[PDB]
Amino acid sequence: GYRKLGRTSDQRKAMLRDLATSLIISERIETTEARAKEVRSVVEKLITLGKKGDLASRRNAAKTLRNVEIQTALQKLFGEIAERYTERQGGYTRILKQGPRRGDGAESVIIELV
Amino acid sequence: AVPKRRTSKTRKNKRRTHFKISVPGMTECPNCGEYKLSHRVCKNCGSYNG
RNA sequence: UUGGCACCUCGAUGUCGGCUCAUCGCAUCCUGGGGCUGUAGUCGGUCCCAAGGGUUGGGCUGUUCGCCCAUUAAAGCGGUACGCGAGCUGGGUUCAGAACGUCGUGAGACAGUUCGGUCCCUAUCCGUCGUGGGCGUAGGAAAUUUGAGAGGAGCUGUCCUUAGUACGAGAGGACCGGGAUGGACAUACCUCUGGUGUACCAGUUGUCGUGCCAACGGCAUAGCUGGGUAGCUAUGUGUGGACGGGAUAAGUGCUGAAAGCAUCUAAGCAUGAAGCCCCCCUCAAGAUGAGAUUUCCCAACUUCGGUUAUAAGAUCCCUCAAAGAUGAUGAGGUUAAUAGGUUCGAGGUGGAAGCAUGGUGACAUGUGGAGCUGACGAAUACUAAUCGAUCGAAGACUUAAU
RNA sequence: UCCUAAGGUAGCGAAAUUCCUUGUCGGGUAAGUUCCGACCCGCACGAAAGGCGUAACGAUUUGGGCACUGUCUCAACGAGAGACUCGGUGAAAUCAUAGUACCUGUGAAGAUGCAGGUUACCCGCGACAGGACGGAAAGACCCCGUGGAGCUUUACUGUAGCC
RNA sequence: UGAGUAGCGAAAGACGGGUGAGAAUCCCGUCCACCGAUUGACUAAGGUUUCCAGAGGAAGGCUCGUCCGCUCUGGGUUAGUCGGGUCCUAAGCUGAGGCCGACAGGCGUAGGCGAUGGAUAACAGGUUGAUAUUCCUGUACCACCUAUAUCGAUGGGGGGACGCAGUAGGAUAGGCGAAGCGUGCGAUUGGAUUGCACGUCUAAGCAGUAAGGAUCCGGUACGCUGAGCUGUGAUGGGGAGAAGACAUUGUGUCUUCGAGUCGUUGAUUUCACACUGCCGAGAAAAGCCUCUAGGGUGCCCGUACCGCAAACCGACACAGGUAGUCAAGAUGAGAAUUCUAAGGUGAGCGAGCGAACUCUCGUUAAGGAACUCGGCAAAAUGACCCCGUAACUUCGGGAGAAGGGGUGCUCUUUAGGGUCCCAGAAGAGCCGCAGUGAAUAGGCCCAAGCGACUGUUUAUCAAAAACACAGGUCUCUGCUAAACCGUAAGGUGAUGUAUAGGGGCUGACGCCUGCCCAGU
RNA sequence: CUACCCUUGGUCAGGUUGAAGUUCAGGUAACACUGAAUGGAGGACCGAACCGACUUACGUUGAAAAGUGAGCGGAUGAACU
RNA sequence: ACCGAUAGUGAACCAGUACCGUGAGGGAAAGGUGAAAAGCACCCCGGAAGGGGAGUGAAAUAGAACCUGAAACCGUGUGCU
RNA sequence: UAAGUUAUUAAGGGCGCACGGUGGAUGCCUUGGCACUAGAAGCCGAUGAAGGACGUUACUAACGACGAUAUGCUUUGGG
Repeated sequence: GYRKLGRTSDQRKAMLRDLATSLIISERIETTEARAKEVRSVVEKLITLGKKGDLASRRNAAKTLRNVEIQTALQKLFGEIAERYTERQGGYTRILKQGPRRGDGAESVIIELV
Repeated sequence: AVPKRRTSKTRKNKRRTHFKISVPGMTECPNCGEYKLSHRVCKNCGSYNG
């Protein structure tokens, strides 16, 4: 593991695939701080696959995204999201703290693609 | 187990000595003019500019 | 211990024995120090000092007791509501059922036996194990320390040599020394041997999906199985209980009288234990008796006679781990490497996708120890630790000295 | 020889019965108060509240083996829920007033509160369970009450019914 | 007070866009996840307005709430054929006269009430926010009424009319794979003989059909009824994968128009108490038939909704209980196991951190029960096909004894079977640590005690060596039987008759059952 | 609710064993004995629904005034409803 | 020389009723503005609730959670410690 | 430099007072009860009782009154 999130290993991996797909689709999403610190390390490793651009990279990236339409989320990668960071190395996202939320007092952040 | 004996309102008021909350730890945003939480965005009309 | 009384408790004090976890006494089992011996030596007996540490694993039984097997330096005896059920078990016994022997005409009882059978609790206050915050320690701070006191440890074997010597007709066989390697116990650690390793690698069964072949994904305990990095660990790897100083117990004495002699004692002077106080390891100035050393900061406004904020410094807030319930304590905050990513390695797995060739086909071979990779080492600001705000001194009075 | 109604037979026997008792002997075990086979010394077996034996059956009781194992030598790691921190909501049993220490005593004879000493700056949080004769239940045990109630009998007095 | 302490009731959610004073919690959407012999569909009890639309947010909801099974305001249940009455009667209750009885009243005949059973005329499709064999469209059926030889009972007879178990068969529903239509022909290497998805349609009315059987009346003697299924039409009708045309995302939607429906393979748990067998010998009354004596009309109750559940019984939006019908694909014995379809669902507190301790789960060096009352608990065996298999025995068994071997895929040859489907031999080869590669499904043996066996019991500490048991034995009982309830009438015994009934003991089977009648 | 009884309805995937009897053969004066097919009995065997409650862990201001998880017994009958 | 809303009927209130039980049956608790509703027109904060005014009133700590309004209990400020 | 003495701090607590909240005692009041005295009266019903179900108003949820002539009608006295 890296950090658990109250989910079991299976529910956690599914939630991270969900979050990374949503982030690359919309490009800025409002979530909880502890999950924004975990999607940070899963989306940035997908844009590296998108910057390599092989066929083995499409297939090793297809096993972490979901199959949603927009293009597909795998075609938006390898296209626009990978074309704009062609000289930037690292730091493809940025997290912004918004404050606590009603009902939980859970620090809600916004995460987006820099 | 059960309390052997009633609790005075001296013992109770002593034990609630450290039961409190603290001031939210806030600054003043130099665009909104209003108050905000440090390292968070301006909840008023504004941004972070960090 | 078996009793005797009937003083506390019947608006309720759970009964064995064992497990787990100890603490205390000495009337000492082992180890240490000695006097006497019907003590030749190696072994013994019996008394005196001594509680520092140590004091086994099984068979039978509910067993406490006891007997036996194999060891051991030794397998001590007692107290703590026969320690201990807000810690555990519940075999036994004191529930209801039902059967045997015996007693009763009987319902039923035991001088007994046999099969079975719901053991409750979110700890207030004292007590104990850890951790913080307030104030104090006559200015405010950063580090380094003394140690009054307190805790820990304290065990022992077996071989080789001095020496087959001393002793004894022989059989046998040493003290006092000197070396070596163990048992149990404690503590630190993860290079090695192993364990785990649910965000590492791969192989493979059923079924559903990405439109189809190839390639992948979900679910079936992590579907299962063969390995496995960092971290946490023992059975693994290191170390320890060494050497010594002072005063003594029992004992042994030297000079010496009371008592012309004798006599360790009355004066004086020695020697003598695993035990006592040091030496060894940890804590410790709330040690209100509040210690010490080095360093840093030290003007403006008042008549307040005092105030102010700011200085040295520290927090709020944020990125974290060598740390951790939380905090606290440590590494950092742009005058930057703290984390994430990204590039490069270590270790792990075991030779990928795609294509090409050889096969009817399952498959095999080549490029390429390839390609994937959580925690481990290095570097780079790309992203995020922005802006900013709070707390924090002007040093009282006597006396001696200069 | 004494007695009575006649005085235990076949089978079994230290037994679901045997006190003395872990009876004595053998087997299994390195070691077997349990177990199996014997003996008979039957406190206190016994022929339809049957004696003796039996293939199959049993969530029955009991002894011994092989395999497999954290049961254990002796513990170690990992996953999730609670516990722990933060936001919402929020009880209970209990309670004479409490600023609620330890030792040696003392006392209705086992003291947090008394005597004499020793120790202890004020306020919290996680955790343990020795004590408050901890909490629940006006002791089921024992005894008592000219208490109750169920059952028995050749206890007393009656009755349904039958002759 | 305990104390902001215990708890917040089994479980997967994530983001986007709205609305709003306020959103983890409400609405819409995409991805993911769960059940699928059930969390899906339909109904009997039972609740009794909880169902729908428009508004609301004081209290209820274990948090929130802009939401609701909650508050307010308006609505929603349609029958000649469905279930009940105007038809029948079990068990039982009631009972004119009647019998018995201090009273009250108990029992009982004719008669009556009474289902869980018997009889009894309707089916497809469409429609709304809320009904649906009920309304509407189409096509039917039954009873009675009016127009343009028959009736035969309150009576006789037949039928109605029945148990349990076993296979063999006919047909069908449903299931699947090709062809025939209607849309698609692309992601990332590849292909285009490629990927999906649909196939019909009722009752009634006509044909023919496996199979199977001497009161005119009944009884005595001396080609007939019925019968699943198929088929022509009903049906130029209806429906539908979808296709082309119209205005405000015409989101969407009204609207007319027009399309395929074919043959085959296995096969019900549905369709006959039919046929065969057996002992335990398997309702009654009416409808119905039978013989004699003689162009209209069509009523009352229920109907909404939940119904394995947040709406019923449990005080609760409570892990429990609750009768019946339906029953998909891969795999298979299968209504088992794992994954899914139709359809539903994400469970009314979360976010962190990843301490001790408790609970549930996985692994473990060397040994192996040493633990302990006690191998408790867990692990081990487990599927199918082959060999093989002991003492004992009541000759059935023990026995799945015990103990061993095999199991994947590919390709070759190769007698089967059903009518595309099912079952095999052998040989050659490939791979890995592993071949019922997951889920699931016996540990076994050697001796003793008890009870013969299956069965039953202290609803909530006992499930057994206890109760029952088939069999044994004794005994009362000659029929208004004894015995039992009432202690009367009236009943059970029993519509039975000693090979029968009540009571006591013992408890399959085998060998046996000693002596004593003092005494009660 | 619970215990017996009465009446009248309902449910019990599957798979496996193979009693009586019958029938062919053979053997006898015969009965009647051995073999092979056929048949499909049973408080029969394995095992889901269904009905139970043997062992253990959990819980014990329980989810609940008797439950849950994992295993366990019967499952054509003296069944269950 | 009876009670005066814990009293007096169980019931001064729309009580033998909420309810609770299968049933027979059991059984509460709830009084008071003012002399007259004259029961707060209007302005302001708020989504509403609720206030603060200004008016009615002799009185609004008389505003329908309505006479008086106490004790336990819960708070805010402060004098000495 | 040295020796000695002494004080402010109050995180929070104790006491005294001032002002609020809660809750509904007490005081005073009574729509209604209790116990009795003197005088009527001491039965209703098959001509259908006591007791109830369902309805009735312009609305009507409920209580009183009433009954398809229904929130009531005629007639003879009071007012």
